[PDB]
Amino acid sequence: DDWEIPDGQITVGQRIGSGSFGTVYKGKWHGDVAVKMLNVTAPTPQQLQAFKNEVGVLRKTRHVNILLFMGYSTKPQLAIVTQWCEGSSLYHHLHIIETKFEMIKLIDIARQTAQGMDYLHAKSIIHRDLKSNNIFLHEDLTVKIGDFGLATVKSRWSGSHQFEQLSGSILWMAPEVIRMQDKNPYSFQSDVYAFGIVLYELMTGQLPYSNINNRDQIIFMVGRGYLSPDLSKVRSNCPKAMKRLMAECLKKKRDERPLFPQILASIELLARSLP
Amino acid sequence: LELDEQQRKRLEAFLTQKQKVGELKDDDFEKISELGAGNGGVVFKVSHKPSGLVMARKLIHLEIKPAIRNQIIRELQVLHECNSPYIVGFYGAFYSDGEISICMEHMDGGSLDQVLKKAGRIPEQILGKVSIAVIKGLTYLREKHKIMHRDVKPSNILVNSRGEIKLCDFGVSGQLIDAMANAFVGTRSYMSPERLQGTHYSVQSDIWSMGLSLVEMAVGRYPIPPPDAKELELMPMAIFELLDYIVNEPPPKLPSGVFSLEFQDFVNKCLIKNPAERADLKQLMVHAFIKRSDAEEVDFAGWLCSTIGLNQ
Ligand SMILES: CNS(=O)(=O)Nc1nccc(Cc2c(C)c3ccc(Oc4ncccc4F)cc3oc2=O)c1F
Ligand SMILES: Nc1ncnc2c1ncn2[C@@H]1O[C@H](COP(=O)(O)OP(=O)(O)NP(=O)(O)O)[C@@H](O)[C@H]1O
Ligand SMILES: Nc1ncnc2c1ncn2[C@@H]1O[C@H](COP(=O)(O)OP(=O)(O)NP(=O)(O)O)[C@@H](O)[C@H]1O
Ligand SMILES: [Mg+2]
Ligand SMILES: [Mg+2]
Repeated sequence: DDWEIPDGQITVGQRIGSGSFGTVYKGKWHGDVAVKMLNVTAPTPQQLQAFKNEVGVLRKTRHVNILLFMGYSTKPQLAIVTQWCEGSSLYHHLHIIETKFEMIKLIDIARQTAQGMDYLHAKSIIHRDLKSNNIFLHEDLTVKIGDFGLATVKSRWSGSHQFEQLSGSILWMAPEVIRMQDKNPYSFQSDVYAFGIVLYELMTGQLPYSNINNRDQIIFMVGRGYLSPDLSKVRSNCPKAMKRLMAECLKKKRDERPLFPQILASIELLARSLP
Repeated sequence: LELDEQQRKRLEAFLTQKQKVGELKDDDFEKISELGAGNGGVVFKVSHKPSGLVMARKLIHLEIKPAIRNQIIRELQVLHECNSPYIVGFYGAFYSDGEISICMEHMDGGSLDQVLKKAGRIPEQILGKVSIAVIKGLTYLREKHKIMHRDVKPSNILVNSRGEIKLCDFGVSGQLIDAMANAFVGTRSYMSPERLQGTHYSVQSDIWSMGLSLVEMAVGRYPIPPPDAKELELMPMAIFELLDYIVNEPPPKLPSGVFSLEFQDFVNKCLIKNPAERADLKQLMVHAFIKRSDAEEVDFAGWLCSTIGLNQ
């Protein structure tokens, strides 16, 4: 079928690891690829068709800050094929390797991430799972965003109506996403909140809620509005405008967060005025 | 400690088994079978070829600073000092190929989560012995190590054919707790309402977690929210709404008439939403239900072997 990949054309290789909605292996498909074996093995007919439509939308996307989405297989089981990315993720750099980036480079990473998100939003694509795990530094220079979209396979169905559930990490989830009370919680603004958490990572070197060691406490308090990232952890060399943009993207109320054209303009603006 | 002759014999035997175990290596382990998996780890039945011993090997993959991982491995070694008939035996902990390995006594009965699924519901008379063992293990942890379990639930109460009921996966390592909390998302929760909101009131938090579990194991169903009307006659909510219900709505309780009154009062004393009004270990250890269950002669081992399909 359209942008479907047949059974035995992919060399599935070494196991890389598991995340919120699949298990990643290194593979071959006219070159190196990432093969994500999805956690939805048997999908309903309506779900599989919606997944095909989503793959059609994702296959049209091309941007220097966006990992290429290459296709899907259906046998041996349902999977995703994407651009393989040499080099570590932003999470590996900030929170494992502890790479010492200079503020110029941190701002450049923020700017490129905002570029990619701006493109994704202009094409009307909600990322849903933005985080430093899904931001890669290719050749250490280019920023590449991955694991965007794919709503139809991030949840599991019973007919045509789809269930809706939280997955993976809670740190990047906006309060409305935590709560699930609003009709459609995922929006451009949820991605904006996740981007604000990414900015927090870049400007503090830390994950938010570092003092809190209870997952469910974070879920409850963040969803209720009782808890927000402690912006006083921001480093001294962080530009004031970046701190204020971070706080703007992190607003408890969805409607108050800016969209990504404005965010990108702010980041570029402030990238000029610099030591 | 306060052990009878059988318990003291079994612990002395365990330590002498541990003597055959030296430096733990990835190469010295032969994988036998899978035991289960959860939010963070996967557990295997393995053979330690040097000593011939059979163990349960938990593997946790944490993407964390090497310093944090080393501190976790260091803090985990305190488990060598945590010897009790109500605590799962610990053989060793090490790091290899990007994953932390915790090696434990294999409990052939599994967790009370598995046993619950194989049983439908667990009888009150069994849950009494379970309550005794859990209270006594929490007490050992608090009185010998000043440790509160921090994760009481059916999955972390282990059982075996020899009758024993032991606690597992308790918070001996703060760095490990902190690392686990920055990741995967559950679908239910056994957290006390005060812990969901801030400071935890010593072991009282654990005690609530026990009571909730005792309700789940008694009716065969996680009791948040309680059965509306139709579900109860047979004798999915999103995580945030569950936490909201635990904090803001009344606590769950057993259905009346089908369970004895002492046990109802026991779980209700364990599920008081105010942590200070909530009963502590001192008070629960002498509660009516516990005196009665301590008296009663129950063959837990035979019940378990029948429930899972084993022999003696
Ligand atoms: C949602 N918030 S929470 O605070 O409830 N989470 C947490 N709760 C409780 C604990 C922890 C961390 C922890 C873990 C996961 C752990 C697992 C196994 C282990 O092996 C043995 N266990 C018992 C007996 C013998 C053993 F060898 C020791 C462990 O020690 C640990 O410290 C948590 F993250
Ligand atoms: N395109 C890729 N190239 C190389 N490694 C990748 C790629 N995509 C994912 N990985 C790695 O594969 C592992 C698992 O990724 P994944 O299952 O996507 O979980 P995650 O990225 O941490 N969270 P999520 O993407 O929301 O599920 C991690 O070590 C990633 O860095
Ligand atoms: N020592 C052991 N002997 C036998 N089975 C074990 C042992 N330790 C763990 N298990 C099994 O391993 C399964 C998964 O382990 P675990 O990683 O603790 O997940 P969990 O405790 O069940 N739920 P969670 O705490 O949310 O990850 C449990 O359900 C047990 O049945
Ligand atoms: Mg990913
Ligand atoms: Mg467990």
